[PDB]
Amino acid sequence: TRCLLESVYTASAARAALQWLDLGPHLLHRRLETLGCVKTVSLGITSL
Amino acid sequence: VDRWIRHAAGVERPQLLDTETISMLTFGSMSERNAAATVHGQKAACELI
Amino acid sequence: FAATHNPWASQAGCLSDVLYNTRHRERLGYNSKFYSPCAQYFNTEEIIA
Amino acid sequence: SLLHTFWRLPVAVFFEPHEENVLRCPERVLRRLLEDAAVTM
Amino acid sequence: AVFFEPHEENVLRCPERVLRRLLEDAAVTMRGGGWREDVLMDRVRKRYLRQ
Amino acid sequence: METHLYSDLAFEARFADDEQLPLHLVLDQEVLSNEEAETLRYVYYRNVDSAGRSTGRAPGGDEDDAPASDDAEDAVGGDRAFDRERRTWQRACFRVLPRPLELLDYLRQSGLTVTLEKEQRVRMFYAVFTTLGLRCPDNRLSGAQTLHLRLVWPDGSYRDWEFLARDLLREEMEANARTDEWKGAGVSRLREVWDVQHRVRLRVLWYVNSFWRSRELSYDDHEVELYRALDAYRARIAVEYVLIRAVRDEIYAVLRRDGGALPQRFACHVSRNMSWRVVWELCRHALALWMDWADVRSCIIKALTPRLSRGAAAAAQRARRQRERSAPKPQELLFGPRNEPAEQTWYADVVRCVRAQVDLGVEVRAARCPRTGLWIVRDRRGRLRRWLSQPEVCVLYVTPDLDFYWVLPGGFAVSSRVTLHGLAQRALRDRFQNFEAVLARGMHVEAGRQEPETPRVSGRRLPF
Amino acid sequence: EANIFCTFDHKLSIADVGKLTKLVAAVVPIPQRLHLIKHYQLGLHQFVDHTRGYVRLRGLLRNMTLTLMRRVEGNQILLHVPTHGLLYTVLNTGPVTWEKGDALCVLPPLFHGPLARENLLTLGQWELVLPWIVPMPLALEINQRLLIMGLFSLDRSYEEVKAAVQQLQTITFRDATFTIPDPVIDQHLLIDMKTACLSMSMVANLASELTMTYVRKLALEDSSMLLVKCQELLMRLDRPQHVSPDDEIARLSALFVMLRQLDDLIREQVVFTVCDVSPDNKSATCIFKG
Repeated sequence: TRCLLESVYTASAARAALQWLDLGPHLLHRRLETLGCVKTVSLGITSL
Repeated sequence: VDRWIRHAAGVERPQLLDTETISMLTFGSMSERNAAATVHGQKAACELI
Repeated sequence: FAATHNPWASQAGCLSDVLYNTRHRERLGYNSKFYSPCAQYFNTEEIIA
Repeated sequence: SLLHTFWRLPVAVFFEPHEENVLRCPERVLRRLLEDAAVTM
Repeated sequence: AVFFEPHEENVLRCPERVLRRLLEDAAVTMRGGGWREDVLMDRVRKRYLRQ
Repeated sequence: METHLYSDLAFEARFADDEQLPLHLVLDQEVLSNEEAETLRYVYYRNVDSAGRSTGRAPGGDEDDAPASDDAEDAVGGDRAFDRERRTWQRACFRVLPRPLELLDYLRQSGLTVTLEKEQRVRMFYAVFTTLGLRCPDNRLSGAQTLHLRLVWPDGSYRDWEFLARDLLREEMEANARTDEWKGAGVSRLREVWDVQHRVRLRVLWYVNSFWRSRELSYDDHEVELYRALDAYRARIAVEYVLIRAVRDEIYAVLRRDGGALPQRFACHVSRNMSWRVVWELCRHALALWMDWADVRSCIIKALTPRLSRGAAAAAQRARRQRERSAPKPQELLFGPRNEPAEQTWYADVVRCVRAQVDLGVEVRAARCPRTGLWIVRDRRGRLRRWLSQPEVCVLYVTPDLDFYWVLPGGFAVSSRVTLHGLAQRALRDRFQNFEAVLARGMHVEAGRQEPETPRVSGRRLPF
Repeated sequence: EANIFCTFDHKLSIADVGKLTKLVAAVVPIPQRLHLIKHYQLGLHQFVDHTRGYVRLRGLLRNMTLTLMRRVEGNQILLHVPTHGLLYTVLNTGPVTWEKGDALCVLPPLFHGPLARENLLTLGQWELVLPWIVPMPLALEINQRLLIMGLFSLDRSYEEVKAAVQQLQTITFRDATFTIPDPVIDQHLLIDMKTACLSMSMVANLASELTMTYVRKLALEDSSMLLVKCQELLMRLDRPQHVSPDDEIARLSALFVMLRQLDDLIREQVVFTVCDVSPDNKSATCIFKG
């Protein structure tokens, strides 16, 4: 599933997030805050 | 030779950019600011050899 | 009915194809915000589709 | 003869087939093996 | 019970250096003879001497 | 009968270029087992002269000197010498009759007419038919010429039987439609012949209607030519054992180089109150016992066998080229494709001093365990074999490269290399070069797929 | 007799019987000409096996009888086995180009190249894979290339045969591309190689002393393109005394029966001859049996 769901995360912003998850001198959790769950998407180019 | 070619080209140094803002700049970022005045409009050019 | 009237700017792997086809521009690192007007003429992995 | 360790304090184990234990031959079996290696040639 | 853990830095020092001297003296008496080529060679040469 | 006559006419056909005279042979249960005879794929055989080089390579000299060069990228000489060694052997004809039989009875059931000097009741468990052509360079023939046999099973294994041509032509030259005349004339005598090592005998046939009988070759067996042919056979055998000599002097060098304080490179729990004078003494007593039991079937020979392959040298260059590169640039990781050493197959020499039973060829899959894990040695089934706990063992580990570990009980190890620079190259190939698969019946055309069942021309079924 | 019925095990939803009515005047191989068969002996999936061989499939497909598909009724499908010389309509599914006046025969489904894998009738553990209906030039080319690729691959290491196969496995015919999945050495393949070697050597014995040296005489006289192309390989190989013409007649008659026996190893029986084709190439009328 790691090679599977990476093959759908191919765009630039996804791998940019993957880079920013490992390009810190800190650890992960102090840079992470939770927001909740999505219930409706609008299919834009910047999707609402 | 990079310092000399920046002096001869007019564009200054890359200002020792942050190692995280390179990912910003490859993600996409507007860098070059406006001029002081424009009596014509926006500029446009490109080059081919 | 010649072969190519600009052999420095047409082959897969020339100067202009490595400068303006967006795949190699991503392979070198570039501002995506900068509009390059030759990108519409060298995007050969998009007009091929 | 005695080893030079890194940790000052030894620990315990649980006898898995995964943790690589040292030999259990307390005092008689090693004397048996040295007598063996003496009389083998 | 009582077991140390496998680090990298933990070593085994020399066994009062006389047993390593015995390894060297075993090497110098191993050097003369014991090739294991010559037993096969005189076997086949006595075979072709007997035929 | 089926291969003898055909390859006789075929060597009559091809006699003009390479003057190969046929040797019509049959084997038995002394040569190989019944299971090995049921699935024998094809046979290779090699003509090698009294000087001892080859019949495939160059007459004077070769690009196969400059002894070993101790490299990884070429690692023998590259694959041109592998092409040479493929061109040495020839693929002779081959036929198996896997059913118990009497041989003279079987030639009586065929059209062949048998007459020997005295009736020798030969009875064996099966039959495999093979013909060999030894190449006389001129019309004349040298007595100290020697042969080679290779028996190939589809797993990739091989067995080498070698012997001189002196015992093949000892009594024979001293006494000395075509398919219809061949049966009417038939055989003159049957002769068994051992090899050079007396480990296996095999029987040869002699037909009077062969074209060998009318060639009128000359036969001479000079003693100084026999003296050098055993010397060439000496170096051919010695390629396996002086390599074991090269391992042992490396240990004695590095231990004098270190000074007796050897480190740990393997994960073992230890115990400080256990004595270590007893452990050092069992190092010396068992190390010589490994040399007493050295054999070609060993770990250090199995370490070399993937390196002497076809696609080994270019892939070995691809290994360092993947390592010796720059770190991936920030422009690379966002738009380049995804970029690729988890566990490796090691081979092991397990010696045991309590019972003097030493195991030579052992598959070991070893990998770096986490949290500064030095090394841990599992089996093919994740068994974590746990011999190196015990006081009774000592173990030697080799890599697919020439890296080398001699490990004491308690997992304390000696890290060194394998030096083969004293070994020449042309004897390093011909003993154990990894030979390639050649396509036969039931083989897939493309290189490797789900392979079907074996052919197995056996006697439990009918042929059909 | 001719009308045979095949029942099913699963139930029928509307999409499955719709896909069945999409297969009116299709073609499905049946064994034994049984009057009633299950759907497991239907089609080809009972005999398909990857990494088993293309040649054994090409053999045993030709031995099963052929039928057409029409008149679905529910929990049964009617198959009408065709008779000799009668005019039937055939709906192809193998996307090869058809033209009028052209002969047709049946090959097992070589995968197309994108691996479309269009089962076109879905079940759990069984699919109705369809036989290809291929015109005689392409099928004869497939047979000839399979025989050549079988003959060259003997006593060869993997590299040279791989370099020759990656070109030789491809084939075009009216802007198409095909490969051959399971080309393995089989016992039927080896006995056909044996038959080819015996027959071709018998041709080699039955040549007269003028028909062996006719091409040298033309290379002496003329110089044409096919002359040079034949003479190139011919040189890579390297007045009439008595003319009794009846002996040349008998030699050529023996050579004719030997060339027929050689040619039969690749050329099958023609099992369909078209009459007219629809321009969308999805159905055509054919006058032969199965």
